[PDB]
Amino acid sequence: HMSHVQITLVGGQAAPVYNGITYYNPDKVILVCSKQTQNEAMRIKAEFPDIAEIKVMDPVNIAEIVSETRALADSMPDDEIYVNISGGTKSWAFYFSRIFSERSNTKIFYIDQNNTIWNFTDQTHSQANFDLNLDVQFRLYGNSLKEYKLVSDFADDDLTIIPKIYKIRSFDKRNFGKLMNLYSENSENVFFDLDNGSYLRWDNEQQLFEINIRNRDGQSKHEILKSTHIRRLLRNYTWLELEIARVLSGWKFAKEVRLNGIFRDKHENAKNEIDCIVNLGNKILFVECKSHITNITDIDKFKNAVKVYGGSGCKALFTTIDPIRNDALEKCRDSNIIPFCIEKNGGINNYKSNLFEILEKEILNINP
Amino acid sequence: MSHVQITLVGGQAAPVYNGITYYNPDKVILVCSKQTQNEAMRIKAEFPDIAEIKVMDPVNIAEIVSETRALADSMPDDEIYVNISGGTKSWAFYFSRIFSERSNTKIFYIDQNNTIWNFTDQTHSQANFDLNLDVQFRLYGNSLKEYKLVSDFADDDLTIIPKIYKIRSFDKRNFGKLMNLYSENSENVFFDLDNGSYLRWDNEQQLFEINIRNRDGQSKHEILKSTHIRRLLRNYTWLELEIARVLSGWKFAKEVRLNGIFRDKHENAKNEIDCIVNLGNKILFVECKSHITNITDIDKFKNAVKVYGGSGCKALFTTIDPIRNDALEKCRDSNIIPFCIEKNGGINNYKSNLFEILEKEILNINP
RNA sequence: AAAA
Ligand SMILES: [Br-]
Ligand SMILES: [Br-]
Repeated sequence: HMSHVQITLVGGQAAPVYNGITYYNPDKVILVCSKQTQNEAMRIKAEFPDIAEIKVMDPVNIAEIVSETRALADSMPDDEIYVNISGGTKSWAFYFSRIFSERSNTKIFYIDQNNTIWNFTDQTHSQANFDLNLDVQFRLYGNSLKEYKLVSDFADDDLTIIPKIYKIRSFDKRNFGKLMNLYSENSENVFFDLDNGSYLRWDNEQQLFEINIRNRDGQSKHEILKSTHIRRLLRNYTWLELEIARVLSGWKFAKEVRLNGIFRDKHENAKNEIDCIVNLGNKILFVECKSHITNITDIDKFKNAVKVYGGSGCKALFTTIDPIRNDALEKCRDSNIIPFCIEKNGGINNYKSNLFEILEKEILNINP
Repeated sequence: MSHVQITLVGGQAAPVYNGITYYNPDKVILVCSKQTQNEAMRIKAEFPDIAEIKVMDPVNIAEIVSETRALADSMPDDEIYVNISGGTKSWAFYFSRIFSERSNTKIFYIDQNNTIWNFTDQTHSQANFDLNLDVQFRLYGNSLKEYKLVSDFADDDLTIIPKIYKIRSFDKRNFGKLMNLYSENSENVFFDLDNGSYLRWDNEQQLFEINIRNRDGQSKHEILKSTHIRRLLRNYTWLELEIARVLSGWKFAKEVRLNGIFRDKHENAKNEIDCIVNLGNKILFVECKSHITNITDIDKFKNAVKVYGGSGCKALFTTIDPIRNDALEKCRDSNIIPFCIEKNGGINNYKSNLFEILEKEILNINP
């Protein structure tokens, strides 16, 4: 009987190549790559080691493309051929689609960033009936997130204390920020203070944080901060990343939420920390979280991490408590990053619906 | 008959612009989506009297076929070329087929080397023009209004570079800490460390006096004097100048800019770029450091290259000191060319190795 | 997956 053979073009993005094999479940895969995309091709082959093989070809030279594409076609019996032209250069797509459409049992297809499979031959479409696995996608893009947290790694009192930390901080942001930075830099000390009287004290007996914030008018806000993992929450604004992960966890489009991930190199040296990663099923949402932006080139770091770990199909969200300055906003538009400021969108107890609305307007768009 | 060009507008404005410049058509149809409308408007601004914009869904076959067939039918007697370089594979598939139903239609594609590929005839030719840096930046939405040239420096700024490098080599950390103290409080005249190293400005003789101690009881004392030595010793400006200088002599460089700043709409800085090289058919961006301290500087650099120059640029990260394995992996992640001067022949003999590495990469198409 |  006729075999099902998929010829698929490997560009920079491994995701649509992998997704097209997963959808059609082919009997045999021909991965067409260049010298620049050969590692991507090898990572894809490693997910289907028994059926896939690799053909290397120059990405733009027409003389070679036509000659080697005819050679490939000459080597293939009359089977059911499907060509995924999603990846690879326009040059490959132009000639693969034409040469293989000379056979009556050939379908040319394309899978978009929403996991809609478009059959270009029959002018039909259908939807992929599978969800992305985050660990598979990172591996396909060369990496593994071996370190991270779930919202369920945190107790419920870690979640309920979040509005209180936020309120205390708003009594005087600069003093809160300075104390938090001193705590995060020497978290093994027990007492941190400013000259104006602000302080943060750790009480190991009561498993408790006693904090005092001074404002510019000389008033004090003196409160306690007690939760199962409060020592972790106050390190580097982990509580803020937790808050975003918790609320996205309840979002109708989220299938899985991971928090405080670290991507390492082949020698276990850290390459990037990621605040929050949401599995949307047909794409990944990355999230960077800050109290406020100080170094606006953090926006550049963030966008590059997103492209490196998840590829060009991902969405990128940058959340802050504080209003974002115009230079940071323009950089967000430059990089196609969704900016979100909590205090300007309802505050800590009433931002959820605005955030969901902004994401849902973008979730189905195809990234240029 | 008119020469109409229909061109697909993806995220990259350069192939669209370059395709129009090459053929010089009487009429341009910029086919874009709602996601690439800004790109289309910026290309139209360069051809405002001949180009119009048509908005299309990027992937919906039924809409694309209907609206592409209507567009085609709306120009019965015209010679039409179609640039399928930009835009989705969906557009490329149906635009190429629907329009090649006419004998006065050529489908073409321009690659990142500015080679024009005529897909209909299976022929190629090379663009007869060179990149302009300011048009390209404008197309991608920015302006480099601030930058220097190598010629803005003096001859004795160029000859003192190896002396500086060699002084640093005597003890890199001690040199580094004096340089940091200087770069922060430039106006002070004496900087010193507990171990005896010092940097001193002599206002009468208009020179620096520097003394670097090592870890074996010895010291290197020298004079540093050039036209702009005070600027050169700030934030390793001398290193950027050195790379800018050598790239100025490279046969593939058409034009070299250093210390550029891209700013937002209120003149606040978005990125500083150490060195920008016009190669005629693409741009090379350069980042210079004595040594990498925060390896996520590689991420920042790469995104700036994409934002300002596009996906067809080359990116070079040069250091003095060895680039460690974690930094090298990140450069691989980001398709950045790493280059360590010390490991490639030192400050006087690295040119050949550096030109060799760039020349292998220069003709490759970036994925 | 929208000069790959
Ligand atoms: Br804890
Ligand atoms: Br095509």
